[PDB]
Amino acid sequence: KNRAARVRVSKGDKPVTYEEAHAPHYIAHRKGWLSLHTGNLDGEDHAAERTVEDVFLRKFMLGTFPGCLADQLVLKRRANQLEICALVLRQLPPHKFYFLVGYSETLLSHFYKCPVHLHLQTVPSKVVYKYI
Amino acid sequence: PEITISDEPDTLYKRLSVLVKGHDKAVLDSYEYFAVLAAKELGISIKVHEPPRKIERFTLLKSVHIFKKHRVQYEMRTLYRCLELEHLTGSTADVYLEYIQRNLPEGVAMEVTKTKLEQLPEHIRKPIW
Amino acid sequence: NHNTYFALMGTLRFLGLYRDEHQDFRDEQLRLKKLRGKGKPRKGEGKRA
Amino acid sequence: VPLPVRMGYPVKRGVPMAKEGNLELLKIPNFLHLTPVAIKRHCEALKDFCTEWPAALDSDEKCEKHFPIEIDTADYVSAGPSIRNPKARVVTLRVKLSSLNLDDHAKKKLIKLVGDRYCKSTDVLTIKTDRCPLKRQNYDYAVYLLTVLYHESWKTEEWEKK
Amino acid sequence: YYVDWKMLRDVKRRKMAYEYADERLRINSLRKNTILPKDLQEVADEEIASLPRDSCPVRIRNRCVMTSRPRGVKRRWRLSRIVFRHLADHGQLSGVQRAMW
Amino acid sequence: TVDFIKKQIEEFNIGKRHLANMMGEDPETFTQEDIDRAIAYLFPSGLFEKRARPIMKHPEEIFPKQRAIQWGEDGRPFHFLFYTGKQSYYSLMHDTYGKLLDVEKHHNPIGSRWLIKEELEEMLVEKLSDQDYAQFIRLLERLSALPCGATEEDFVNRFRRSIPXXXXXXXXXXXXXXXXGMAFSRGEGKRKTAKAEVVVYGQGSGRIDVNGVDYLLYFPVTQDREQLMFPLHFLDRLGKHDMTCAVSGGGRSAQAGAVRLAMARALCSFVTEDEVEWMRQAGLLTADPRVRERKKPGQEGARRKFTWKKR
Amino acid sequence: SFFTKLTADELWKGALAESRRKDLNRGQIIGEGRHGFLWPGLNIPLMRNGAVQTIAQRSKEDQEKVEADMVQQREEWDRRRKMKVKRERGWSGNTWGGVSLGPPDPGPNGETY
Amino acid sequence: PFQNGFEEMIQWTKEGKLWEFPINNEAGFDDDGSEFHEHIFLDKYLQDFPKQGPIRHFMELVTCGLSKNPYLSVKQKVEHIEWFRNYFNEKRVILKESGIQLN
RNA sequence: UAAUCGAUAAACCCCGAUAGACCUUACCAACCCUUGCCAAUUCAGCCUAUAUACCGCCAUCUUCAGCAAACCCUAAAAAGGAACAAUAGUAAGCACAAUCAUAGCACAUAAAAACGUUAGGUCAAGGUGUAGCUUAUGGGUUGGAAAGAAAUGGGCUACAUUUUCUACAUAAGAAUAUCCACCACACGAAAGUUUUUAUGAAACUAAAAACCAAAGGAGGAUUUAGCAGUAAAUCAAGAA
Ligand SMILES: [Mg+2]
Ligand SMILES: [Mg+2]
Ligand SMILES: [Mg+2]
Ligand SMILES: [Mg+2]
Ligand SMILES: [Mg+2]
Ligand SMILES: [Mg+2]
Ligand SMILES: [Mg+2]
Ligand SMILES: [Mg+2]
Ligand SMILES: [Mg+2]
Ligand SMILES: [Mg+2]
Ligand SMILES: [Mg+2]
Ligand SMILES: [Mg+2]
Ligand SMILES: [Mg+2]
Ligand SMILES: [Mg+2]
Ligand SMILES: [Mg+2]
Ligand SMILES: [Mg+2]
Ligand SMILES: [Mg+2]
Ligand SMILES: [Mg+2]
Ligand SMILES: [Mg+2]
Ligand SMILES: [Mg+2]
Ligand SMILES: [Mg+2]
Ligand SMILES: [Mg+2]
Ligand SMILES: [Mg+2]
Ligand SMILES: [Mg+2]
Ligand SMILES: [Mg+2]
Ligand SMILES: [Mg+2]
Ligand SMILES: [Mg+2]
Ligand SMILES: [Mg+2]
Ligand SMILES: [Mg+2]
Ligand SMILES: [Mg+2]
Ligand SMILES: [Mg+2]
Ligand SMILES: [Mg+2]
Ligand SMILES: [Mg+2]
Repeated sequence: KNRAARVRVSKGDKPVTYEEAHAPHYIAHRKGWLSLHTGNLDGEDHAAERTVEDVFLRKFMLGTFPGCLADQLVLKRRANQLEICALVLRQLPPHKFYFLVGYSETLLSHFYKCPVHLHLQTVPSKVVYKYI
Repeated sequence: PEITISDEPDTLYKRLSVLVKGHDKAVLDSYEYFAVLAAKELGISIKVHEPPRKIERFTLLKSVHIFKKHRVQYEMRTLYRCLELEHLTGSTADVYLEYIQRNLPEGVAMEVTKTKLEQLPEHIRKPIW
Repeated sequence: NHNTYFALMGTLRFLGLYRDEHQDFRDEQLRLKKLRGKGKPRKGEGKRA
Repeated sequence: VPLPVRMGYPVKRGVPMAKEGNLELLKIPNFLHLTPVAIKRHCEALKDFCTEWPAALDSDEKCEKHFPIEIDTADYVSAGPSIRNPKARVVTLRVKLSSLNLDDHAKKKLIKLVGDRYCKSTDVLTIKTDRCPLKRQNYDYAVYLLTVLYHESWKTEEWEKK
Repeated sequence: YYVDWKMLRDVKRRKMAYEYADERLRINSLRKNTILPKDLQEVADEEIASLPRDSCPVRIRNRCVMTSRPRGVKRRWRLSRIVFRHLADHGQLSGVQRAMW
Repeated sequence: TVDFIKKQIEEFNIGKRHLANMMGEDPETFTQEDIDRAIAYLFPSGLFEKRARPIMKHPEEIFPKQRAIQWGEDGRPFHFLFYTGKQSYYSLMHDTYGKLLDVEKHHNPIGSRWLIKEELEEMLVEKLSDQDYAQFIRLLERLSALPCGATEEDFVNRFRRSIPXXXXXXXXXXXXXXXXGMAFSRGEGKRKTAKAEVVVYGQGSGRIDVNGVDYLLYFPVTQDREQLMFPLHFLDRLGKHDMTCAVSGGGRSAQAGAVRLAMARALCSFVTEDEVEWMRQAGLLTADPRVRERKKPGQEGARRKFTWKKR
Repeated sequence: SFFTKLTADELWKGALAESRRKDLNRGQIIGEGRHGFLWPGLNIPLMRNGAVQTIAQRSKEDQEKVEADMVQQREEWDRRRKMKVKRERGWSGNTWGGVSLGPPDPGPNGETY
Repeated sequence: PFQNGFEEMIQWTKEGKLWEFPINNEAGFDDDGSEFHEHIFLDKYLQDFPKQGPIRHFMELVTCGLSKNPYLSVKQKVEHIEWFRNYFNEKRVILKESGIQLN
């Protein structure tokens, strides 16, 4: 029985995000990729760096934006700039949201020594794909 | 916008070969469409083709500890489109390619080969030593 | 560099910005372990006594 | 975005999920900025930069008769902090021997001299250059090699008569 | 903190090995030559034997960078099989799909 | 849920305009065919399952049909069979049986099939049982069993469908070469890592050339030459035709077989329309689906397993 | 070792062991910190009588006080979890016989008891 | 303020944060303004050395090695050679003792 | 042996290792260091005890069809609940099925395969609840381990004529276990002794030649695998 990245069947009441409801064998069939970069294509270099980098930005966004994160965080790399999209729940009063926008962009840009672009799409409640 | 003209005899390109690597075939289709539509407007006279797909597979163990009867296998597919342009000027290439590259999607890579036209070097023309 | 990531996010925790759920769990647990009467011995004290 | 769109794999309801908060449409690279109208406009704005192609060059015969040498040069783009790609250095020279001012003796000596880089069927002398960190350098050196090989192919010596 | 003590050790062996790289290279050149005199080569032999051997290349061990696991690492991602799979199966690794054929 | 359909169809049209104006087409002649191209170019998802790819479509194809309001605002139900829990089914049944009865008082292989179960389920907007379906179709057989009136025939036509069947080996028109003014036919076989192309000239010396050398030299294995001989010995043309051949990939038997297929394909221009069905039943023109099976991990030979141990 | 750490939920799964839960999401505001910085958008409203407050640091004692506040918060929550034991007994003790279950549920027709 | 996204990218690029287009991967690396004959042809640094000795064999090898080496500047290539001058010159004894007279 | 751990019916036994000369390394032997990686902390750090506290990843029944909320019925209900000319069952969900992948079909294979079961596997991938260690169950340097009386699991190569050698690709020429004193040869040396070479700071490691040519002459009880491009034979590549 494969336990990989899966969400078990409950008494049937458990709310589930579209992503967490689609099991590993489904990648590239229904589900998409959470990140995008050149590094894994045939002739390409430095895949590892974009992986460490990605991981750290998962943890970073989960920690800078407490309790307000909706679904897993969507990274794109385009021509040396990062485009970080987030689905974010509405909890915070908007001031704090922009505080953290500036905070994040600046901090990251100076950490990875490349320009970062941030996008928050705000959602009233976690989207429910199944059950509920 | 500022244009300048310098007297020097700008570079000719016989063939400009532009390869795009990618994961999703869709993205490379729409990008082909975009490149051909950019080129048609700039009078660039281009062709396109699809080189054979590469699929690299490899194998990991399915458990943390020990069942070596049991594995998982993973893939990466690399899909190709190549835009082959003929009879380009220096500046023409610089602009067209600038427009291409600027709009390059995040999932794809691009490999450019120019074949440049030069008549003959100076010490070889018709001196002999 | 691991010290970089670790220390940077550590400070960024106390500057109030970052929030570490793992170290908070750690914390609360350590507090409840010292509270019941088993903590981490002052270095040198534990054995000989 | 004005356009209502449903993506996602449907539940047995049969409803592909809505366009709001749809993670998997947020993953999709969108060609929106690149909608054909925008392209037309763009290219008309770029027309000013592009410079004309010489008339006569339409046929390869005229290219070869005028410009004998091809210099193949590659350049790569991949997303990430560094723009350094090692593969870029490499330079190629294609040169047709038939376009060359060679003596009989000079041609044959150059063939033996160069070896495999000469294709005896297509008469394409090739030179790949690697050795130097910069592309311009490899260009200079490939030119150097061409120059040198030509200067040396005309020189008869003792052992040649041996 | 690096995740293990083993990691500290190998971080240091990397830094060492970058430090002395050219001493190594230079000295070993004579040592690997059949053209030079043997006499030179013996002294040079004692010389590479001299320099600290935590600074030697083969004493380096690729590990999983996150998880530190000494075997099972895939060279391209510098990751242990478990961690790699873990990522690839949330879909967090780009362009990696479960292979069917 | 009907308010949703009103709203959705409105926004669908507004977004339709919005689509045309950006995509730069006349909003009038815009079709679904154009809708597809449009989205496909705007949101290019490489994804294998095609339902999970982006869609903008008329809500009717998007959403399932609904069962309408079944009772007035007094509580009182419209249809008299409502309490059966399937009105949709038993209405068809009442009507069908009524048709039958009237037929009995009055009376004194085109590729047509009955609906599937799923199609009756779609027609009535009603879940069904196999038994129920079977019952009904049974009844329609009873209907066809008697003298067929006009409205009787229309009635059963509702539940009628029609299916295509196509069998012919597709016949290439020949090609007369300009050089000799002579007719040839060029076949392509593909077997198992090996493709072959065979040009067959209609007036031969019996000459058969392979990759620029003679067929005896290129197939020193007798078996292969026999395989080659098969189509020609079948059609008795053995000396009559002159073939040029180019084959690549795989090992010798695979090659000889590819040439078999390609040749037998290029031989159906110069044969009679009747001998074609023979070559089919001889199995000459059908590819070999047989290929190597991938090793499976944790096994040996794709089938062969590591020796299993009871203890 | 930042790489080694995890999400809270995971830790509580693997703490609880179902094959009581306290939350660390309670009590901590944004920008709240032990080194005691007042960040213009979080700890403090963006503006005072004068506009655009700068980045400021509280005292030693102001921080000792806020920390005392969080400590007393935790104490309050623990007391509130312990006070949660109260009941009305049906027949005897842990016998559920005779225990009031509370009025039945309103039916489909709006009927209410 | 930024009036448009194009404005944004523009300011990034003037600033140096964005890349130049179209990309040349050698951008930002000038390699000292060196030219090919300052890499390939190493005669300069072999001038002080015994010309007929096996030392020439060896150092002609090192020459060829550093002539083919893309990953090094001129200053480093030089340093290698000078390290060999220093090395051989430091041991005069072993040169004399091996059956060849060395300078 | 001074000198790891883990797996160990089916579901261990070329297993964690797609990989131990130093390193890895957790082991033993000696020596050494005590806020001893980090921004701050009577704090660090622990391959120490709990897999019968666990999350993670899996095995297994299993290519098995069932699991499960919400209700409804049963002169009472522990539980049960179908008959299609139908007798109390309705039900969205998760399974199967369907679709995807193996570049067009089709089949085949791949994948998938719930609920549970085996307190099945793993605190040595990592992380944790409970416990313990804190001038040491912590951290370093230097060496040292991995010997065979056997017993057994899986492989490889054979035992030769459907063979062996050379040429060579698939028509050839020779050799062929008994003569006999061969100046031994027929198969079979993957094993050893010697010399090189590859790597490497360090050969104990791999490869190649030269020698040597042994057991083996088709294998007891009993057993493994395969239903077609499969089994069998042959060749090449990659991961580390
Ligand atoms: Mg399985
Ligand atoms: Mg190693
Ligand atoms: Mg086999
Ligand atoms: Mg009591
Ligand atoms: Mg054990
Ligand atoms: Mg055990
Ligand atoms: Mg077991
Ligand atoms: Mg095995
Ligand atoms: Mg060891
Ligand atoms: Mg220890
Ligand atoms: Mg025990
Ligand atoms: Mg267990
Ligand atoms: Mg478990
Ligand atoms: Mg069923
Ligand atoms: Mg029941
Ligand atoms: Mg298909
Ligand atoms: Mg099938
Ligand atoms: Mg399977
Ligand atoms: Mg299935
Ligand atoms: Mg157990
Ligand atoms: Mg057991
Ligand atoms: Mg542990
Ligand atoms: Mg703990
Ligand atoms: Mg110790
Ligand atoms: Mg040791
Ligand atoms: Mg035995
Ligand atoms: Mg065998
Ligand atoms: Mg013979
Ligand atoms: Mg041997
Ligand atoms: Mg012998
Ligand atoms: Mg014998
Ligand atoms: Mg048996
Ligand atoms: Mg490797």
